[PDB]
Amino acid sequence: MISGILASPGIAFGKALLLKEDEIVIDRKKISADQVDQEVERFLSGRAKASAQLETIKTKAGETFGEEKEAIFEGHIMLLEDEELEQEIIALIKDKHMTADAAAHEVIEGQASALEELDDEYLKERAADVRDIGKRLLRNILGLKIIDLSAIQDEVILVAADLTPSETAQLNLKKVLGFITDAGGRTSHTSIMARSLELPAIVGTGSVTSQVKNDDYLILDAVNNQVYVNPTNEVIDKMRAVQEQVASEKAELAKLKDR
Repeated sequence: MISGILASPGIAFGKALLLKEDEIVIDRKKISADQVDQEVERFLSGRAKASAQLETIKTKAGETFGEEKEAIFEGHIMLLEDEELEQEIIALIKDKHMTADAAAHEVIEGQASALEELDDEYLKERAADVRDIGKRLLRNILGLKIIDLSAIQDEVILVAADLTPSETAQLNLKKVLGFITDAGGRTSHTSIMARSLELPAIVGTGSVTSQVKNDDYLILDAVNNQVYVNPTNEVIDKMRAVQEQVASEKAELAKLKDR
């Protein structure tokens, strides 16, 4: 009874992989000139590893999807390295006595909102992607661990409310059998990679992420635009025969000669 937008046709079986993240909380406490020096080291030093980690992902986007996607990530890194934005963030900490996480959010607050004022798909989408650059920085400033999605060792379905271009660029396509998320479906980066790879996919899940837990057994039919949650063995057996019968029918052509 879950009808999504159907991004690609096909049928797949696997466990539901739910991605859970800890919410990021900003501290609104004002520090004294005694701890301001520490903010500069964490901010200045944070950019040191952040630039290195993000820089590695840029190559993955170019070697995984080609230079077509590398150009989008290359521009985002320039913003982080802009000598102008760094000086402003530093001034807010010393001028307004704000923490590095709090001061950084102020700059990002206008960079993201400013891009939303433009009515271009690239500039507008850049607004969401730019917010991601600041969101990751916040997780680094507080020392929050990052989930490494490229370390998956079990073949299962990927389920998430939404994926950011950075997470998709470093995603492992060999261990994921499909993508099912709760994205509106308008220019969704996840759906775009799916169409290029022709793998089955869906995005209009609505609220499945709030109704499924990790390890749930799900069947993606990508045919009638419906997903089954907690299906009985009788249902699985029926789809296993008809679904596999389709794949076996195509193998008969290449088994003999040309028929």
